[PDB]
Amino acid sequence: AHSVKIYDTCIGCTQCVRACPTDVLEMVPWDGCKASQIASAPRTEDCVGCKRCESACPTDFLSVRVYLGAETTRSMGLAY
Amino acid sequence: ANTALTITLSTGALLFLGRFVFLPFQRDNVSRQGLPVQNGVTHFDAGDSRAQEVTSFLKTNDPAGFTIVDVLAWGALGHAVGFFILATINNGYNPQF
Amino acid sequence: VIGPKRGSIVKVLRRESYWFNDTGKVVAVDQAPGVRYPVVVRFDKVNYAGVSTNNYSPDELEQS
Amino acid sequence: MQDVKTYLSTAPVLATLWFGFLAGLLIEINRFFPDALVLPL
Amino acid sequence: DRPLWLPGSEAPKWLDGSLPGDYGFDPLDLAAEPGRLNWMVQAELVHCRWAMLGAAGIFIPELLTKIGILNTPSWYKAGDATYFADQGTLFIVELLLMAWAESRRWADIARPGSVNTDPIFPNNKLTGTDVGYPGGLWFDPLGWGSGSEDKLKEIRTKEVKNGRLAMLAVLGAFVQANVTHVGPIDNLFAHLADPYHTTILQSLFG
Amino acid sequence: AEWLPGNPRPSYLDGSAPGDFGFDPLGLGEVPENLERFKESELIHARWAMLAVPGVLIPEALGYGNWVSAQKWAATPGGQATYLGNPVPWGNLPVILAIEFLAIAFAESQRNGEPDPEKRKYPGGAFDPLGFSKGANLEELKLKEIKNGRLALVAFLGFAVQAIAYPGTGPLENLKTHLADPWHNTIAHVIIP
Amino acid sequence: DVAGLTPCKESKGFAKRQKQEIKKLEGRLKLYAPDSAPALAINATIEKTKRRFEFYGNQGLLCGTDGLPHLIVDGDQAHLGEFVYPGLVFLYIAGWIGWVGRAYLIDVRTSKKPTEKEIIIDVPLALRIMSKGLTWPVAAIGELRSGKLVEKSSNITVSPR
Ligand code: CLA
Ligand code: CLA
Ligand code: CLA
Ligand SMILES: CC(/C=C/C=C(C)/C=C/[C@@]12O[C@]1(C)C[C@@H](O)CC2(C)C)=C\C=C\C=C(C)\C=C\C=C(C)\C=C\[C@@]12O[C@]1(C)C[C@@H](O)CC2(C)C
Ligand SMILES: CC1=C(/C=C/C(C)=C/C=C/C(C)=C/C=C/C=C(C)/C=C/C=C(C)/C=C/C2=C(C)CCCC2(C)C)C(C)(C)CCC1
Ligand code: SF4
Ligand code: SF4
Repeated sequence: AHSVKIYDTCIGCTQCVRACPTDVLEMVPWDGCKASQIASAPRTEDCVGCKRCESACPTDFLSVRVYLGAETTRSMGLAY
Repeated sequence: ANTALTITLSTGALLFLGRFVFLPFQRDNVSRQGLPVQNGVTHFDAGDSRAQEVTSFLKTNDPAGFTIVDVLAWGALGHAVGFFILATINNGYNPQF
Repeated sequence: VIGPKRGSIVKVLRRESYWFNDTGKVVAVDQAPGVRYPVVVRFDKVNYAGVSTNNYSPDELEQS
Repeated sequence: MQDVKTYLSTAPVLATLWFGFLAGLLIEINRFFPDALVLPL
Repeated sequence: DRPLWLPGSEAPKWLDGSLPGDYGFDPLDLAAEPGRLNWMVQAELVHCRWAMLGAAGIFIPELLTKIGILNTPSWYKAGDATYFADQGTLFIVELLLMAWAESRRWADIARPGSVNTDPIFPNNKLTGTDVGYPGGLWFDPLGWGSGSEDKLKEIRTKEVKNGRLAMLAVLGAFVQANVTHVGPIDNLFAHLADPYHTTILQSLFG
Repeated sequence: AEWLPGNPRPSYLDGSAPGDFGFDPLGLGEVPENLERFKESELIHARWAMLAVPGVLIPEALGYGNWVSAQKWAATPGGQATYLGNPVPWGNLPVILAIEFLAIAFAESQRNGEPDPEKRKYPGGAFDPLGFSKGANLEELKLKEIKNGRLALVAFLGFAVQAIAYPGTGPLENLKTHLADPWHNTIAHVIIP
Repeated sequence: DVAGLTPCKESKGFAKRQKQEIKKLEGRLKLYAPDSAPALAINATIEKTKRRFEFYGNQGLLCGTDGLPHLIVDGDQAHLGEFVYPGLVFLYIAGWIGWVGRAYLIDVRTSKKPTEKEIIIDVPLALRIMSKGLTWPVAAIGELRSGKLVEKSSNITVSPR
């Protein structure tokens, strides 16, 4: 499906996980920020490409990036 | 206008210019520029079998290194100059400045 | 210490930042070994998302 | 009067006043100096 | 404190008052930027000098002509007159000579104390203490300036004030000769004869 | 200094070079090798103008016409160029120009092929048959050379601009006209008519 | 004559247009009583047209084929009043406006809440800024020469390359 990437600029605010409508992102332990956590995308095959996770990231430029592509059945959001 | 005399004089003059006064300058410039290079290396070094310099045709015994290709080039320039001269003399156009 | 002093005026060298070649005020610097972007910078003007603060490493901030 | 003066100093009210004054000035100038294509000097 | 152009007003910070002719008049802040005031002082000095010369050459000759002695053509019609030389050639010689003079003045302004010596004859030294007043045998033969007393002021104030008056007078002559098409002295006598029907209103609108 | 008293000199123009008066308002000589090339070109241009001025004044003074009309024979078909009145039998259009091209190409090529910049400007040797380099007055002689050279350069530019200004007239005739009416016939006739 | 244009004083098309407009106005006038207000308005129209055409003729305007004044904007001394003189007046006014606006922005960047000063204009500050536009070209040249007019490229936000 689409490709979702997380960068070291993340601050572990979890706001991208809460905005995801298909449960693609999750928070994992990390040691590069004060929050001691970082976002991750273990199940991007369920990603639809809404980039709501991108709109919720507060860093200057996005620590979470969605690149789109493939456009499989789950990606197109088809119920038929 | 004498065609033979004009052509011969122009060709000889430009061959002399290319052989004596301009040969070192042309040699220096071809040495500085060198063979055209494709990307870092020459076209032949990149795998172009048809871009190899023709050494057999470029062999010469003239002590100054004057090659038959140089002869052709300077002779073509001389013939062009001679025919320009002949056409302008046998023109009939007088601007009368 | 890690980076600039608190309250100092720093200029951003991050090319991808909305505030490249812009001046901000340092709010806090974290001394925890392992933090990659510890310097907190406040800016007078917001970015497109509406955020006026960010985190930078000391190597991409210069003193005025 | 502080609040009234602040409101009158807002962008739209001041724009209305300034542009109305400019329009009146131009209209009166055209009343007394109409239909001129060349600046006479 | 010295009198100001507007009573009750505060003089600009960059008009310290020690400068001759100072009255606090800078409402448009044309000399606020440091280092720009000296250039303006030089410009005003030269404008004053040229305007005083112009007024003495416009009013005195026409006044004498009106009296009767030393009859000369009007100043605005003086250009279209026959001379021993062509007007254009005279203009070019004028431009070249003034180019020399004003280039020396420019070199003095850009760096004080550099062009006070004669080029051809090194012995001569036309030395002046302050920029704008080139003391020496030329421009000051009587010795009435050149630091006779510390803090000259008063005489410098006299010259700046008379020059300001001369500038306004010359501009007035220009404008009211463009309007009335009449000599300044004749305009003065017309005003002195019928002051209430020959004025600015009755020349542009009547 | 020099060209403008009191003016700070540019760093690249210290003043040791002949004619170095520090005149460079546009900063063309900032690059050192470009400055050396400019020195060489200035010297060549100045020498050509020096040699050109007598070839413009003498023929007009002797009654053989001005320099602008010196090529006027070539414009007409069958010009039959002349020298001191005597016609030149080999002065047809398609031989003198070729001779010029070949000979000047030879001299230009020999000059171009010398490495040392000092000898590129002042070769000497076979070019000094009368010495004038054994004495200690060599540097001031270079200064005199560049001074007469710039003077002649401006003189030839005046020749050209006056040729455009008054076509069909020679510089010496222009001098006569100035001597006739110095206060009516000047540059003002061209720039402000 | 400056592109084969005759002066409008001796332009036959210009006079023809004069006559046609006056005739049309008089035809519109014939259907009203002389003392009526519409008649006065139409007569004022006729006087306005007459003075307009006389003014156009008196300034040496160039009429082409038929009667239509054409403007020369090449810098000719005989036509400076068409583009160069009003052009300079425009440049003075436009530069006034821009310069005073820039001055106001400068003077409100040092305030504690500049945005409130932009949406709510400080009328006294704005007016004493506007008063400074009389000599705007001198201030512009001074700032340009001093270096306070143009910001250095090192302090301006740019996008990645
Ligand atoms: C950019 C395009 C453009 C241009 C160049 C013009 C230009 C002109 N139009 Mg046109 N017009 C336009 C667009 C344009 N218009 C549009 C879009 C419309 C549709 C709304 C019209 C509708 C229209 C009509 C209906 C009329 C014009 C008229 C005019 C003329 C004079 C208007 C006027 O007020 O002058 C009068 C002069 C002034 C107001 C002078 C400016 C005064 C200020 C305050 C400066 C004060 C002096 C200053 C401080 C000192 C300067 C130095 C000093 C020495 C002078 C002028 C030729 C009128 C005209 O006469 O036609 C020929 C006319 O009747 N236009
Ligand atoms: C072009 C001539 C000129 C120049 C360069 C100066 C320059 C200066 N004057 Mg002087 N001044 C002049 C003319 C001039 N003045 C005239 C004619 C008057 C009589 C009204 C005065 C009266 C005066 C006083 C009373 C004082 C000064 C002061 C100053 C200094 C303040 C900085 C400043 O704003 O000046 C810069 C000025 C300019 C660059 C000229 C701007 C010209 C504008 C753009 C147009 C002029 C307006 C209009 C078109 C013409 C007048 C219209 C008429 C109806 C009056 C500076 C050294 C003050 C100072 O420090 O004392 C030494 C001071 O107290 N001046
Ligand atoms: C007056 C101008 C002038 C001056 C001062 C110099 C000075 C110098 N030159 Mg330069 N030169 C000039 C003009 C000048 N030259 C011109 C016009 C040419 C082109 C032909 C050259 C070409 C040239 C070369 C190629 C070389 C020099 C060299 C030298 C140096 C040694 C020779 C010497 O002392 O000259 C003394 C000069 C004079 C005493 C001038 C006398 C004038 C004579 C008599 C001719 C005038 C006759 C007539 C009026 C014009 C007709 C032209 C004629 C040839 C037909 C010295 C720095 C050499 C150098 O620096 O190497 C170390 C060198 O290699 N010069
Ligand atoms: C008036 C004048 C300038 C006035 C400027 C003013 C008021 C500026 C005011 C301000 O900037 C300040 C001060 C402070 C700012 O915060 C506010 C303002 C208000 C903006 C200059 C005159 C300047 C006057 C000059 C230069 C006069 C020159 C005269 C000449 C050249 C005469 C030539 C004639 O020669 C005669 C003599 C002989 C004849 O026969 C022939 C000819 C040729 C016609
Ligand atoms: C042996 C020898 C010798 C000699 C030799 C010779 C002399 C050679 C020559 C050679 C030559 C001599 C060559 C030539 C060549 C040429 C060419 C190669 C040409 C070309 C041309 C062209 C191509 C042209 C064209 C044209 C024209 C121009 C006209 C018509 C049209 C046309 C366009 C077609 C000697 C004795 C010294 C000794 C040593 C060795
Ligand atoms: S694009 Fe949408 S679905 Fe995919 S990770 Fe971002 S928020 Fe979740
Ligand atoms: S990617 Fe952005 S929104 Fe998601 S946890 Fe990291 S900083 Fe927060």
